[PDB]
Amino acid sequence: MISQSRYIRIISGVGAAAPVAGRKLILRVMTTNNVIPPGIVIEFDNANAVLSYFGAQSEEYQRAAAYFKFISKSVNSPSSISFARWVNTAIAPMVVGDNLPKTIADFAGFSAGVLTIMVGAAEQNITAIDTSAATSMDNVASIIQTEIRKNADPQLAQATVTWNQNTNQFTLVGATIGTGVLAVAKSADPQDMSTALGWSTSNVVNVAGQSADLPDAAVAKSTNVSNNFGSFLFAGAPLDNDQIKAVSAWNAAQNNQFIYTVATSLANLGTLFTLVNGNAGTALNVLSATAANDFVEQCPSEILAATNYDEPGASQNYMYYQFPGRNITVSDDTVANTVDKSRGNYIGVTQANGQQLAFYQRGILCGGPTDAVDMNVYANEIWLKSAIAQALLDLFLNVNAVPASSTGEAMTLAVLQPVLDKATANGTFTYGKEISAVQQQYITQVTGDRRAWRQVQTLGYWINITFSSYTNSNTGLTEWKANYTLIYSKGDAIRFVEGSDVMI
Amino acid sequence: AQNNQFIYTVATSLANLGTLFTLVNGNAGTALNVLSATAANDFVEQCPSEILAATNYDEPGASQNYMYYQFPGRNITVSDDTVANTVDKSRGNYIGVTQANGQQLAFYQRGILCGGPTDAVDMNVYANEIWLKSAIAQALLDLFLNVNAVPASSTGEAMTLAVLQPVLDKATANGTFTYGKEISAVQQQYITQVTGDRRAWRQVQTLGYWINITFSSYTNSNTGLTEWKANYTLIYSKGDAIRFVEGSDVMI
Amino acid sequence: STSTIRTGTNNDILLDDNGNMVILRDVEACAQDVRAAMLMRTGENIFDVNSGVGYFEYIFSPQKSYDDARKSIADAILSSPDVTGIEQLDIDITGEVFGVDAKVITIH
Amino acid sequence: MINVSGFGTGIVIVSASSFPMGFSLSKFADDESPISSKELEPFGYEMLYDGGLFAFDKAAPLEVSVSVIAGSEDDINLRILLNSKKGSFRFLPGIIPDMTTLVATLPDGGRTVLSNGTILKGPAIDTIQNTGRRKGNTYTFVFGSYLGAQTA
Amino acid sequence: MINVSGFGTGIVIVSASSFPMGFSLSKFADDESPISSKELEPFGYEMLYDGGLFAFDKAAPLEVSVSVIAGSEDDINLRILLNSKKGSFRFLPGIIPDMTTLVATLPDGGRTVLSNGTILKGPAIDTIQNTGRRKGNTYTFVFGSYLGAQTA
Repeated sequence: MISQSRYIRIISGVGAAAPVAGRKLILRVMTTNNVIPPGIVIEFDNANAVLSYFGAQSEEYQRAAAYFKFISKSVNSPSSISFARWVNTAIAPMVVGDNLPKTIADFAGFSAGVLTIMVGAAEQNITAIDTSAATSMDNVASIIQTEIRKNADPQLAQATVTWNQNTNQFTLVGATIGTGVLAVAKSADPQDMSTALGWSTSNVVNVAGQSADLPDAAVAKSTNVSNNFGSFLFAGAPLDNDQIKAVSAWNAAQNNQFIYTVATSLANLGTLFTLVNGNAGTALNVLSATAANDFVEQCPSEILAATNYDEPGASQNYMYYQFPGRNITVSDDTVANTVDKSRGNYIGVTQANGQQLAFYQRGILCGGPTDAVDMNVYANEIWLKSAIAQALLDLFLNVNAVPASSTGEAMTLAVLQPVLDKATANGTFTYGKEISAVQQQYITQVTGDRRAWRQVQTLGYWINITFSSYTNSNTGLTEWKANYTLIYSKGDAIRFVEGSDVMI
Repeated sequence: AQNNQFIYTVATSLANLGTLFTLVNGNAGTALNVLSATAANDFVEQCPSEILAATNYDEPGASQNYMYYQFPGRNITVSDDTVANTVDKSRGNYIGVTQANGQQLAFYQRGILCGGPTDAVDMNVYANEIWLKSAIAQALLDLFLNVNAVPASSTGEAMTLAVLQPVLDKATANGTFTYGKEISAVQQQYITQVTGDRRAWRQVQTLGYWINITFSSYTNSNTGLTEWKANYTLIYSKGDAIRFVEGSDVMI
Repeated sequence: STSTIRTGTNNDILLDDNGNMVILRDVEACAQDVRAAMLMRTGENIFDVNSGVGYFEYIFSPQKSYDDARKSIADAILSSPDVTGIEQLDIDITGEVFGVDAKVITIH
Repeated sequence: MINVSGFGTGIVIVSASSFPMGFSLSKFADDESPISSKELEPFGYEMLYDGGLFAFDKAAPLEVSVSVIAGSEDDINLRILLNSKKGSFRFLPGIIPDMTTLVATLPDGGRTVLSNGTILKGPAIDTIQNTGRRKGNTYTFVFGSYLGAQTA
Repeated sequence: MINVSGFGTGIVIVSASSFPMGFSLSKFADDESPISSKELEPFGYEMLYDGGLFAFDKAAPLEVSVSVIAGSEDDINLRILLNSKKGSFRFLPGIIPDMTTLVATLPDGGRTVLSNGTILKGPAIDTIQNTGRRKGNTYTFVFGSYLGAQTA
């Protein structure tokens, strides 16, 4: 008798709900599971969704469970996660197109005239398939498989089919590996399965057969699909030294965009540090051989994804957080010194008598002398670059033209002002630190102006705008470009304490 | 053919709406009401007329919604969501029950009118326009009656604007004008197209109205002679009434 | 501290797969309670008149101020067993919709 | 090439009871400023002990001064307005009895309207300076409802 | 030789809500000072009873005044900015409604940015001198934070 909902609607919802618009600093996992198509990335907002999609036995549920149940000093949670697939072996072409719970065994009464159409190297049609029995979906899959086997075209000669129960979709897999493309098209015949079945209907994922690829190429392709994440890693078996070195080099090719986290054994640190000396953006973590992995390498990613940059005082430290679930690795002073000289991260125990407490200590990160070493600075630069880029693109998209005159310079400064104010609010910019003589010389060398060090000392930053002209490579023509330079005092976190006491 | 002068109210059964709406699609100024076949007529179609005649325009806060009024005498017609959706798509009015329980309470459902895209659809806007037109005409006739001559210069048209001023004061105190409304890009372009002046939408957003006066020359059809006429344009932000309430809640 | 029985998006008892009613603990019970209280509207409660939300007298009807509706909603959100104080209230009122947004504070 | 001359300006003043139809101003004095206003100051600010800034809104009137040649009929009309008394005639709620509306036209075409206000102060008898010339009378108005109309 | 000429300067003003993209000032009046300001007093002092001196820190605002030719586009833009009322719309916590930012470019190349402030007083209608022309409208701002960048 008419619903009060159509007049009044309250959504309610549990507390600690914070809508966010901007780049998400969320974890991304590269896996070798067969369920995930190669060219598509997926996201989840809860561990229950991950369980529904994958299942308890799969270790990805373990990773998601560990990832999600984290609380920072200010009460926050990652609230998101990303997944993508890496292919390490040549694969046959395949198709998949279902996500909604269409399968309630409606194949009954559809036995007459099944006219599904497959499009590939040669157009071919499928004979009528009996489905009125509809005993079980696996039986249906076997029936369609046999009907496909009745064909002689070699990629469909040894074709297979599969049904998953957690997620509802049908998969077709060809025979030949590494080459070939398949497609499916609906027909004018109303008595068809392709319309009712997932594929050939609206959003359907299609896969092209292709050889195995190096991991760096896989992550590059994943970024090309979408780059809204941070601090990716590789799941499953440990990678080889050469592959890790290549991935680190590729990450260093991007100029301070993501964080590469790996897990390695204690005895293996000597090899990696020599290989991956420099090449900033890579984090090394110590893994315990005796016990279970406990997924130590996720810690920096969880810490990074937990923080938010809209609220004041966002800058955090990585030196003292406690993870009760994880397992202790090192307990000796000399061992800690050796690992520190090798520039690694770990969890060190102290006391263990009466009480017991350990924390993920080293917030340091491997890299060259020029680039930032500590991690909080790295994260702050990531956020800052994202914000500046977004502001500049907004300026270009709103104003009709930006003249190459002083007024254009004024417009650019006016647009950049709010981002700088927010940065000062967060804590990425800091004020009051003293400047050494060599630092003063460095600053005066970078920017031609003297006395800028006074403003970077007091206010915390210094910016300039300059426009010039240039010629591009693709076309012989010339355009006008704008050059800006930004210098600021990096944020810092308390790490060590000095004290003194005298009685008079 | 008349322009925002009256309201035409009719009564019909929901079986007849499917054909009647197509015939009278557009043609702003008419109201469609649903009549019950089983019971007595109870004169359902008089409700918009009663509501319109009840209100007065001299006192402040006069504009009122039409979709929440209870008529105990009348009889209930529809009690389902699907039929309500069909009737709404057919642009009809009715008294629908939402309780059917220990206490009973229904109300006139929608205050919409059939008409073209350009003309106002809600009833309250229609009534406000009627009153505004009447007041403007009365003021201008008083101007002509009480003045020996209105010169075709700046001073005369300033006199005209000064004479109109109290009417707009009464209107903005009444509730037919609205201030603080948001403006979309398409609406801003439409306003700038209607009147040659840019930055009038600022005036419409702040005060709620914008007026201009201009006098020109023309010739009438009845006699070959020429005469001087004044052209004025008025743009205002229409009033609104609450229809749907949407809320949210967060524990922290 | 309080507790209640879980209900679905429509205000009916929702049963799990096993077939057992669930007694929700705090916090979530606060959310369900505050939603139900905000949906109550005045005059329906026998044995206690003048409790609820005066929709037809303060919101739907034409009004002069709109402050009184804010007062009524603020009172309705209170009187819950665990609600302590109200942090935000918005009352947007844009176009046809009457926007409402709120965040509450609980001991737990 | 921007023209800022004040030649050709005209003002029409209409009242509620004294002049239900209103009159016109065309004879503006020479030695005094024909029309002038004080500064509209509708915002304020306060300092916090932290060192920050805070801004708010406060009520602000609007004052206008008009000067005419002594002995003209416009001076007589303004004298009638000045001499009329609020306590006289009838009253009806919330109108500031005998509300006066002013409309001014710029030579270019710019126009402005002011309402919810009344005459405030002015002279009673003419004055003679040492040169033997009657001074230009000046009158002051106040307005509460600035209608922000500046149409071209 | 030091070139202290002011010709060729420009002003850009950005508002949080009313003018999200901002506009530019180019027509500066002639009879009145184009850009003016008051002194800054961020320090104070107090005397001790032994004859010494003590110096402390004080909170001080910054006031700026600009003037433009009446009837230009900049004048009406500033009029809109003045007539905008802070009662409407909303704001992020501790931000002040309509945080207006000003950027001024000197002819040689140096410039300055001012933020955390708003307009607070201006004219409402035009004033006419006895000479027969219109005064240059002047507006006053206030700011809480500033900067300096005098290199180009």
